Amino acid sequence: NSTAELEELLMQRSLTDPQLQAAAAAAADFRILPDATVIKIGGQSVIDRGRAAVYPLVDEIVAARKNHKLLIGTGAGTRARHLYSIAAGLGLPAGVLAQLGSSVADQNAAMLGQLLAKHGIPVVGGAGLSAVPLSLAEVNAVVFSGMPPYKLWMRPAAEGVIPPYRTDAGCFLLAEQFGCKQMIFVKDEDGLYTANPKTSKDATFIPRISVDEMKAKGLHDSILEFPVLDLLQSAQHVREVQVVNGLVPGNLTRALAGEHVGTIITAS
Amino acid sequence: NSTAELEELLMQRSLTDPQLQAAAAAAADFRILPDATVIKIGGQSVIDRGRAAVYPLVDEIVAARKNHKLLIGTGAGTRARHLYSIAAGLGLPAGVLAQLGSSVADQNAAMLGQLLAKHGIPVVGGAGLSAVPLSLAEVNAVVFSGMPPYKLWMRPAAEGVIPPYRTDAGCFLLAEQFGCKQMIFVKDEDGLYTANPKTSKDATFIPRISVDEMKAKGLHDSILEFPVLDLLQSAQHVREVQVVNGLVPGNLTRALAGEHVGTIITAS
Amino acid sequence: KRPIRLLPWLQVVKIGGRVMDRGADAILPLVEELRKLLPEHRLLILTGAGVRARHVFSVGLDLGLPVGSLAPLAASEAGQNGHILAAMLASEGVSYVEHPTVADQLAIHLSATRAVVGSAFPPYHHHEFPGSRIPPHRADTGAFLLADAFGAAGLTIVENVDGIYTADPNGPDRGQARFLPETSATDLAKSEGPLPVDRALLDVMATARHIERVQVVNGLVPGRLTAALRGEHVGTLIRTGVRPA
Amino acid sequence: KRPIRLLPWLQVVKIGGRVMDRGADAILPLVEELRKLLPEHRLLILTGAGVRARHVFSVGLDLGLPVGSLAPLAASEAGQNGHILAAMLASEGVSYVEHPTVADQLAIHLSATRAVVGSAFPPYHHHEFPGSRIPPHRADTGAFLLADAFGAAGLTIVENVDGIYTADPNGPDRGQARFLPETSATDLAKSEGPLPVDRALLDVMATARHIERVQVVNGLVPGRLTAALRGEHVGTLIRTGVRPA
Amino acid sequence: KRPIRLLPWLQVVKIGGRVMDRGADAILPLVEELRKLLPEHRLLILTGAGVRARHVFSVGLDLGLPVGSLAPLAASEAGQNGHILAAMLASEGVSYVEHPTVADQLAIHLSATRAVVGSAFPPYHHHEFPGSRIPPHRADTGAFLLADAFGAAGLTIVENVDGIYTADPNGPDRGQARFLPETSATDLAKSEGPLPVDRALLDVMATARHIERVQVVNGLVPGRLTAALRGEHVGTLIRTGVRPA
Amino acid sequence: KRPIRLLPWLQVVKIGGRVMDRGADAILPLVEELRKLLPEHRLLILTGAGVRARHVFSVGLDLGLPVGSLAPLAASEAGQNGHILAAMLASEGVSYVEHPTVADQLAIHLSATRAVVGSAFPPYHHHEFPGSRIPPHRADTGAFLLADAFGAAGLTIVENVDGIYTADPNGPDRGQARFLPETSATDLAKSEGPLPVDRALLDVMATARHIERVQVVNGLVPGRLTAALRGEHVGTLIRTGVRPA
Ligand SMILES: Nc1ncnc2c1ncn2[C@@H]1O[C@H](COP(=O)(O)OP(=O)(O)OP(=O)(O)O)[C@@H](O)[C@H]1O
Ligand SMILES: Nc1ncnc2c1ncn2[C@@H]1O[C@H](COP(=O)(O)OP(=O)(O)OP(=O)(O)O)[C@@H](O)[C@H]1O
Ligand SMILES: Nc1ncnc2c1ncn2[C@@H]1O[C@H](COP(=O)(O)OP(=O)(O)OP(=O)(O)O)[C@@H](O)[C@H]1O
Ligand SMILES: Nc1ncnc2c1ncn2[C@@H]1O[C@H](COP(=O)(O)OP(=O)(O)OP(=O)(O)O)[C@@H](O)[C@H]1O
Ligand SMILES: Nc1ncnc2c1ncn2[C@@H]1O[C@H](COP(=O)(O)OP(=O)(O)OP(=O)(O)O)[C@@H](O)[C@H]1O
Ligand SMILES: Nc1ncnc2c1ncn2[C@@H]1O[C@H](COP(=O)(O)OP(=O)(O)OP(=O)(O)O)[C@@H](O)[C@H]1O
Ligand code: MOO
Ligand code: MOO
Ligand code: MOO
Ligand code: MOO
Ligand SMILES: [Mg+2]
Ligand SMILES: [Mg+2]
Ligand SMILES: [Mg+2]
Ligand SMILES: [Mg+2]
Ligand SMILES: [Mo]
Ligand SMILES: [Mo]
Ligand SMILES: [Mo]
Ligand SMILES: [Mo]
Ligand SMILES: [Mo]
Ligand SMILES: [Mo]
Ligand SMILES: [Mo]
Ligand SMILES: [Mo]
Ligand SMILES: [Mo]
Ligand SMILES: [Mo]
Ligand SMILES: [Mo]
Ligand SMILES: [Mo]
Ligand SMILES: [Mo]
Ligand SMILES: [Mo]
Repeated sequence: NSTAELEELLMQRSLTDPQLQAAAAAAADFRILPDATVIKIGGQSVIDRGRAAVYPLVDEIVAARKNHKLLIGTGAGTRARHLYSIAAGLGLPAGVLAQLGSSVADQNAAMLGQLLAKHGIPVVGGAGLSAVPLSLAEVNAVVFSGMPPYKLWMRPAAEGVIPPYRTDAGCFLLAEQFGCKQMIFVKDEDGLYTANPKTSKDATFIPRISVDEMKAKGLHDSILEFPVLDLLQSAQHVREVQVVNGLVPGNLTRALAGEHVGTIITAS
Repeated sequence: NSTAELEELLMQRSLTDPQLQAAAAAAADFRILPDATVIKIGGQSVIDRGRAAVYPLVDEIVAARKNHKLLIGTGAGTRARHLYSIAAGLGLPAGVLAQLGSSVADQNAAMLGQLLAKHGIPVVGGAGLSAVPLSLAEVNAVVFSGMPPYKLWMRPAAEGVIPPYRTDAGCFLLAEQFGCKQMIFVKDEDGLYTANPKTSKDATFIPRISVDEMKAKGLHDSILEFPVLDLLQSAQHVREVQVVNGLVPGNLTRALAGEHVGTIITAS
Repeated sequence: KRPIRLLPWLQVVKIGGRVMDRGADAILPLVEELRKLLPEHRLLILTGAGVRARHVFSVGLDLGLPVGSLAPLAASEAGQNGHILAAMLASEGVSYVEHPTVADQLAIHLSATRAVVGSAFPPYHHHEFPGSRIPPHRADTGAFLLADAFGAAGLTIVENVDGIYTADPNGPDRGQARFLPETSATDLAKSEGPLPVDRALLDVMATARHIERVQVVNGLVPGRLTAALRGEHVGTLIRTGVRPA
Repeated sequence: KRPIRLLPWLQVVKIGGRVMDRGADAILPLVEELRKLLPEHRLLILTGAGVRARHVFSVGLDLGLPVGSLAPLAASEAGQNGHILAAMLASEGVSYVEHPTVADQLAIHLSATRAVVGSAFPPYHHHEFPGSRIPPHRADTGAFLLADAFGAAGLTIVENVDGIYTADPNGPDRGQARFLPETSATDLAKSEGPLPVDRALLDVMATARHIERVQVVNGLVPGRLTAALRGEHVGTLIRTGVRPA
Repeated sequence: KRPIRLLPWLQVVKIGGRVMDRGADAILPLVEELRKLLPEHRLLILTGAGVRARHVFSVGLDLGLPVGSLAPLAASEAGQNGHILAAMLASEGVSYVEHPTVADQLAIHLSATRAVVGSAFPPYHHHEFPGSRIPPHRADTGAFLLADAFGAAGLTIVENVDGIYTADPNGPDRGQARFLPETSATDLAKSEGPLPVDRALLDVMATARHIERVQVVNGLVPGRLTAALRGEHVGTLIRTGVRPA
Repeated sequence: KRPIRLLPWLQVVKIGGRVMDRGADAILPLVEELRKLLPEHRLLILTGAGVRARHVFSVGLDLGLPVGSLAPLAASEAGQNGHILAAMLASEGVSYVEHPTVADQLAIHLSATRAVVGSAFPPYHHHEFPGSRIPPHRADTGAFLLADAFGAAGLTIVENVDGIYTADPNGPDRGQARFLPETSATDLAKSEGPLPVDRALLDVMATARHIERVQVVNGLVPGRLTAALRGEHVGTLIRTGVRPA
């Protein structure tokens, strides 16, 4: 396997050719931002709850960026579900819903960003390339909207018009693309349970689990968007994610310090 | 020659009036970024060669920006020549070719920029005004695409449809506009020779030469785009350029330290 | 119930990047055929990438870049092909339009003129899926996602070969390559080996809501695109597995 | 002398965000009525924000954000309503257009197609006036500013109620709410209590240069918008205090 | 062989910034003449800069700024003149379009409406050539570069004088100024002294591929633009040195 | 004061019947040139009669018929040439229109499509003037009467020769035939000898109200019609003796 062998195949064969795909798999692997952590702040689980949830998290982010480079992505929340319901009732396709949902995640990024502006932290574009905000000790963090850019080209789910790739997937793929060292989903439960704890009285906490074990238990579409689990098994750089409760003070800080709070979901 | 004399002429005469032009020539001369160096990284001569050429240059840029402010422009290369050949065969004019070539220089800037992002160095717009990346010791460098913005308004050459002002000219005019102290073209030969050394066995190295001496020797269109030579003779700020071999480790670093590696081409 | 059709009168045509790679010898007869089609249909013409994306893949992989970096670098070449094609059609009122324009203002632009040209690559960008080092959501995939999202009347894929064979008709096993007049996406997806269409095209066909068939035709043979847009069988028909309401 | 009329043949229609909030039951009959109006007028359709702006106000105020932060957050919801409405009209050639397009290129877009859709919120953004914690320059205000600046033939405000009452006909004092067939902006501005239109609308009416009347009509009753655009009195008429040259 | 013509049916008209500087007295008759020309031609109208660029040059030079800083500052004034002119023509379907739109989507915009307005300055910006402290590539130059690149049917330059004289007919040597009914670019380029057109216009004429003549006419005399667009000789004809295929 | 111009934006083109007589070798390049002119002008194309009218004159005179009988018999052949030409342009939206349609509804037809074709013969019919046994008011005359009555922008006469000579360049004195680049109608009317245009054309030029020049060009040389419609001098210019208001 040499560069000449790969370049010949790249010229002479279709990109669909298994021989080309295999030669491509052998290429070197560059991590663009290997030292950053991607954090998702849930829209419904955090930002929609207002000051009592958001203000403590702002304080943690400000304290944490002294020792950690952070890419902070926003979820969407109840306003996106309202738009999805309106548009779905009209027969609009998933590609149109995806555009509508992005505007709500944008709103949340702007609200978070204004609480952090006096600390130097901006709302950005090309966060994974926004190299200048991340390289400063006075800054060391960016805020971005968590929706993927697929918009009208969103691939639909097998059933229904709800975009299957939303802000969990958007934040995860950014972490994966830039080769970040860590991916933390900040929600409103301690982590993954045997069942939805908002509905079940006796659900059991799961500290650590693989994607396959989650599927075997029917937890494929539980605390994370179910496509994120499949994305995680195909990932090159981010082979595990951590889910923590942002309503507990210090949870984010302790997750960044290597403490095993919440649930760790591994690719294998 | 007073401000009142210039302002009267500016109001009362056509901009074509020799008297107005002469009064304008007497105006004060501000250098916007007098302490920066513009570097062009060749597309065909460097970036198209891949890891063996690009990775050592990335390392040099990272080390060099501790003592030097750098504006790093990208060439285009073989993909631009392919597009030029397609478009020329269709009878498309030089203004259309210029737009096509810019996309290739943009590609190269993005690839370079991703290798430098973890060092804080961004790909930019209005690099010569991108004052905030250049003013930090942690950054001190920007990457930009080297094509001029003329696009459909590109002036054609006397013959043929190949845009005469490409990435050598784009990088040079940026250095000249911002009053930078130095302009370095990074290519794949040690410098200017009596003839193309890729084709000639006995070409002789030229350490230093003026534009007029180059024309007298038939080297008007040799290692630099020939319009750059005329641009250099009309320049106000950048009255000489240096051509170095980027395939030789440390050449860029040593050029930035004042060593007379490569060829220095002077306006006069 | 399925989603409504946004532009039911639209016809989407995807031009393979490798057709454009052949230069004037291929492009001039194609431009002439497109010109005579303009009064007959309402066309969204989408260009693929071709050989220049292969070169930027070679450089990018050599530099070690991930699939989300290579995806917009290949999309760039599809866009340049689109500017080239549109320029040849400018005198008939055709221009290249950007992705945001295609996604939000296609209706008004097709009210102003008979056809527009855009890039067939979808804007997955740095959010391309991982797994392969080669971006999976390419020009065929992006064209189908758009056509099916719009509920368009059809998508026709215009290639440098007659259609789909049992092997690459330009590759090592060319001798055993047999032409496939008709196929299903699910049959193709179960096969192994190369295809003239993205494998991801087969996946989005499985979740499609409107487009029932996509025909792959040889754009190097004048008249095949014209016939395909009238539903005549002149290449390979791909059944998507959407079947009627 | 007053300024000239830039688009004297234009008709501006503002769709209340709360009409859109009702979903298909309200939107489908409205889309059908708009479709039959397309050949009769040259329409700039502007959407308001509705209930989602109320939710983002609740979050924003809880976070303590100033009025210049809340203004673009509410405008976002008007824009989404505009994309929804335009999508339903795409097959008739209608698209959503951005504010810069409305302000600089409306003439060419209404030459290409019969109607366009835009956001009714004006781009006051972080430069919204202080005083109230609620952004004052909202959808009714933005629609009137545009209509009067263009010198349009009219502005019709399409609501979820029959017009203006003496009290909120959906509020606590609903029992004493009396319908107002006609009113003047100066009379309304002197009143206290809620209205179906921005209070800022009354202020910009006072400095208006062209539009003499604005009619508020119930978009939940099919045919009222059609009648209003022909000048038939089917809701509340607001006299602006512009009177003729 | 020369490059093809992209928009062979196009007519380009450049309006001198100093014509606009005269305000309504000049602009109103020009707008009326343009209105009657709309059904006769497919017009790209490009505005120059005029006196405001002279003022920003005075400030800029006093601040010491280089020619690449002064170039976009002067272009700004050409753009404002273009917005003013387009606004006067809005009721006929005319809008101002941006440089990217002119360069990539002119065909579709001239399919939607009969004329558009743009800035005549080319986007040389901070990459303007050095040498003079005054930006050389100005409105006449940008209009010709575009017209010739498009292969347009003509370029007509609309001035506040009858054409080219042997001296500035408004300057000190006005007494010896003789009218030049016809001239060649190469003859003008060898002359010294002021001209009503950029000297850079003469240079790009030398490398032109399609436009053979450019006529300079007095836009302050109603009917001269109309006659010039039909090829009638009513000002100064400049021969470019392109001669036929 | 002179009468107003009814269709000031109109361009009238008269195609000589003898050009059509040459069949495909002449008509196909002319049709292609007309096709590329369609987006540039608003064209009324009028066809002359040619050799078949000569044959019906031979039969008619042998039968002794008067000039008012021969006039509609020759007009018939101009109409057939018009149907032939229009059929070749049908795919571009061009049709033949009747004289009543040309006289009363030309405006609406040129609003629907870019060009129409009609018969150049005027409807003098059995009320043709006596004197000559050959109908005097033929195709050139009818085309000019219409063009000047409409106040059209121009009339271009498209011939099988380069223009007007001092003698028939295809006749006995061909050897002394000298090309006339420019002439006046009054000078021609005083001359004796044959011309490529009706003598009656010179008479109606004398009473014309709007058209100042008519150019006669060789339609067998591709590009001359295109150049003439832009006012380039490529054949014989006839000055009518209308001079400006
Ligand atoms: N087995 C489970 N364990 C834990 N939580 C679960 C489980 N099943 C369902 N959930 C629910 O998933 C929720 C978290 O998902 P949710 O989409 O609300 O978070 P989010 O990131 O705020 O979403 P968005 O950003 O899209 O608004 C929890 O509030 C919980 O009620
Ligand atoms: N007299 C000469 N001396 C040195 N090099 C010469 C001479 N004449 C021609 N050359 C060629 O010029 C080349 C450098 O120009 P080239 O345009 O390839 O560089 P580049 O900056 O990579 O271009 P781009 O960025 O447009 O791809 C050298 O590789 C060399 O072969
Ligand atoms: N089973 C197959 N049947 C037909 N062609 C095949 C098959 N397998 C491989 N190919 C090859 O695929 C080629 C088309 O290449 P490809 O699909 O990459 O180009 P393209 O579609 O023009 O490019 P783009 O995807 O950028 O638009 C054909 O020329 C053929 O050589
Ligand atoms: N005096 C009044 N007359 C009529 N309606 C009133 C009055 N006072 C309050 N209202 C209320 O105003 C409601 C309309 O609410 P609102 O005007 O906020 O919605 P909208 O105009 O659709 O929203 P947007 O301003 O975002 O477009 C009516 O349903 C009614 O309940
Ligand atoms: N030889 C000449 N012949 C004619 N006019 C001349 C000559 N020399 C100078 N001029 C002057 O040029 C003036 C036109 O000025 P200028 O060309 O700067 O304006 P403009 O073209 O309207 O501006 P812009 O270039 O911004 O569009 C005329 O009014 C005249 O005074
Ligand atoms: N002085 C002249 N200059 C040029 N051509 C002349 C002259 N005298 C006679 N002719 C002849 O007139 C011929 C054109 O014939 P004529 O004008 O009858 O045809 P036409 O205009 O095509 O027919 P129609 O009047 O039916 O449209 C030329 O071919 C030429 O031989
Ligand atoms: O937004 Mo546009 O400028 O419809 O074709
Ligand atoms: O600028 Mo546009 O692309 O008029 O509808
Ligand atoms: O891109 Mo458009 O063509 O007038 O919005
Ligand atoms: O009377 Mo008609 O049927 O205008 O083209
Ligand atoms: Mg293919
Ligand atoms: Mg309201
Ligand atoms: Mg001038
Ligand atoms: Mg004749
Ligand atoms: Mo940045
Ligand atoms: Mo930034
Ligand atoms: Mo920035
Ligand atoms: Mo910056
Ligand atoms: Mo930056
Ligand atoms: Mo654009
Ligand atoms: Mo755009
Ligand atoms: Mo846009
Ligand atoms: Mo825009
Ligand atoms: Mo724009
Ligand atoms: Mo634009
Ligand atoms: Mo745009
Ligand atoms: Mo008829
Ligand atoms: Mo008729």
